[PDB]
Amino acid sequence: DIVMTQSPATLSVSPGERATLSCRASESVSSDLAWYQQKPGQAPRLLIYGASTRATGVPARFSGSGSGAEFTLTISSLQSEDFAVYYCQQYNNWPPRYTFGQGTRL
Amino acid sequence: LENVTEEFNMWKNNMVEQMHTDIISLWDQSLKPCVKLTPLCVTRLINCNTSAITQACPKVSFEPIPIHYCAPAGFAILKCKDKKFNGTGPCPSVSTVQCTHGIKPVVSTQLLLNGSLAEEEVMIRSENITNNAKNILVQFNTPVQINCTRPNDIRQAHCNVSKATWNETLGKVVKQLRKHFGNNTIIRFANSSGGDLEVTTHSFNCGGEFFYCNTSGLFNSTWISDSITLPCRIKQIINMWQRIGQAMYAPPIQGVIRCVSNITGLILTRDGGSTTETFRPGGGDMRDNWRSELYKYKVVKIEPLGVAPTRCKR
Amino acid sequence: QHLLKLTVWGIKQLQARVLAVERYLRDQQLLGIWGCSGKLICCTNVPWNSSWSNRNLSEIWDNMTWLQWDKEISNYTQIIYGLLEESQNQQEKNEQD
Amino acid sequence: LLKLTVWGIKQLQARVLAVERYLRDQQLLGIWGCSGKLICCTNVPWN
Amino acid sequence: EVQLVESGAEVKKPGSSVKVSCKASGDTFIRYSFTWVRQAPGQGLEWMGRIITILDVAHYAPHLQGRVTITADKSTSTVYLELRNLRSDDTAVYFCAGVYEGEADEGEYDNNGFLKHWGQGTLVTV
Amino acid sequence: KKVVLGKKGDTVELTCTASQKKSIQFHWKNSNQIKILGNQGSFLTKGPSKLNDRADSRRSLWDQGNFPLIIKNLKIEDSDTYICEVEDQKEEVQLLV
Ligand SMILES: *[C@@H]1O[C@H](CO)[C@@H](O)[C@H](O)[C@H]1NC(C)=O
Repeated sequence: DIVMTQSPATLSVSPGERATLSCRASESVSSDLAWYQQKPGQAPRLLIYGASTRATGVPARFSGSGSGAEFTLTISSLQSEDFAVYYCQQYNNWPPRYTFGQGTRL
Repeated sequence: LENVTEEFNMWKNNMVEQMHTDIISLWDQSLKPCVKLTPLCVTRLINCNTSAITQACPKVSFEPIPIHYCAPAGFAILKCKDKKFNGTGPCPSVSTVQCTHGIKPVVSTQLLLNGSLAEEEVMIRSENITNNAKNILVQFNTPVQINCTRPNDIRQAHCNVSKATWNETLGKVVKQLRKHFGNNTIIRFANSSGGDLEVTTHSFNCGGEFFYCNTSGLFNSTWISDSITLPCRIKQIINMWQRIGQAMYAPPIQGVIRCVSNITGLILTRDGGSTTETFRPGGGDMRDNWRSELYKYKVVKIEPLGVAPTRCKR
Repeated sequence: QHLLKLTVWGIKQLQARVLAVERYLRDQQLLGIWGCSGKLICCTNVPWNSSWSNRNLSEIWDNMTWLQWDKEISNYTQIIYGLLEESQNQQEKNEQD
Repeated sequence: LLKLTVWGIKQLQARVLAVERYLRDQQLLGIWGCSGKLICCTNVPWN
Repeated sequence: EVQLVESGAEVKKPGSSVKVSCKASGDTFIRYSFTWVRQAPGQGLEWMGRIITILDVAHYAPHLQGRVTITADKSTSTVYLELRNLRSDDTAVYFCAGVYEGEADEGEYDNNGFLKHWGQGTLVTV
Repeated sequence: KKVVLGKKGDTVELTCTASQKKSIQFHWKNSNQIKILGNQGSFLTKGPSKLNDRADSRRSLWDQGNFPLIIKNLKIEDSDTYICEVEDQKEEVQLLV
């Protein structure tokens, strides 16, 4: 019965600018959130799991934070290869009813 | 009571079944597992199918409380008082009690945590010595204090037990086994032999978290005529002791989980082939975890109506 | 939680009290069928058999407990109960008419 | 319901208590050989 | 770490049954939990199903409940999707994916809901 | 006694039947009376014998009264008489290979 919409649907910043992508829920999903990026024509790649822990082989400029129904992913130095579509996925509930974000474009 | 003897038996007791059913009701109403796999398998024409009942599994606190069974009106429970009790046979000094003594319904394989002690000496009880298939129950006279906890890899827990007290307790145990086995035989202790993970290891519950502690460092001595640490590993795939079937649980609680306990009993099994004898720890059947404390109670029904011949009138 | 103290703790004790009262009344009724009404040590008119493990009265009344005496006539109690309840009290109250 | 828990169990306890008091007192009359009868005679003398 | 290989692209008429295979290689197969996820062309990601291997237990989304079966083969180490009664919404790209959870042989498990390892994608037209 | 034949490098299922349709205590012993596999309620346990790594049983059939014994990687040294002890009954099965 989970619904999933995030408010910054479309974003366009200059390269070299710190950007914030927000993740909104209808209730508290604790801290079980994953931040993904997807290049077009390719499979998605994981960036952040658990909403505050970095993964393996990821740049250090990505920083996720927040709690409840309030999450922000900030990126410090925008590069050329980060032109992709970003998603946040929650996995708080058992038995699993999971859903993705709608997908924001950088 | 007066000068009365009564034929006590504990291996055919009826209160053990009432204990067992009440405690299966307690665990089926208290601990809600995430995923259950119970083999249903309802029909050489057999067909086995497995159910997939899934429920929400939150975290709940869990510590045992004392429970006193009491007989209803018209029934009474008799309690034996012999200190050196064989377990079966005649008790020559029995009393009438209204409610039995305090029992903590603890789950424990390989050991008897938080139980009740003995009076004079360490006692050994069995259904049949020289049968090679019945669990030998050992009750201590002094409690071995064991500290057993997870320090702040989340699935790593140490478990300290004192060395000199355990050596003295095992010396008392081997001295008591030497009564039944000719007073000159070598006694050996092994770790386990195969089986599922909750029998080959000391498996119990602490703070709502399951513990699977190895016992290879405790049963390693051979007897002739400062602190042991045990590597407890918290597991999530378990086999239920209610019925046959697997269970899924949650990841453990972030923080520190601490519980101290008193080792009061033991479950051993002889390995008799074709000389020395090897006792290896066992368990797994929880009726053996309640026959060692309801060993001296018997429910009985009063029938206050008799007939007798006299020289009376009309 | 005053409502919880009068739904699980307040009904089981009442059920135990009603069970004890009803058990006492039905067993006293079983005494009352035999013609004893409400006496403790009652007397009746049934001849004691030379069977049913007959001994002299001194050994019965001075040597054996009540438990051994009930275990000795464990097999033969229903015949004695049928002799008390049936064909004696109905016969005696037939003779009264 | 609140009334079936509160009001009824007090009436039931009162009736059970009255019946049990009458039963105890009739048993005490039945000990002396005076079961059932309102008036009966015994064998002790009036000192 | 592992690598995942999907089957080729398939074109299905409506009302048929489409069968998608995903083979994983690089580690022991039962130490993973898998998930089938859909991506429509130009739209976002849609969660469909999650299978747990050591129990062989599959949970699904209520969007399309009763239409897919996700099975696992530990002998061939492959995860299988079967969609029957497919309609024109599922003209999309499917991804099989897996996630590690520790020593699932001995009993350790973690309830990991993130999706680390991914395939390459199978395109399907209805 | 019951006789069963087998081949080298094969899996053989020995059958033990009980009169009750309930999971009860059973044990398997060799001719030297050493445990092979048994139950302790819901958990299987294994004996100290030489067949410790090749012994298994179907856990789903214990409710049906059948307590089979499965031998994988069977060798010539396994051709003995196995005794199933259940509900005070001692059944004997002779394996030949
Ligand atoms: C005594 O008992 C025996 C056997 O129970 C019976 O045959 C006999 O008739 C009885 N005699 C009397 C007087 O009750």
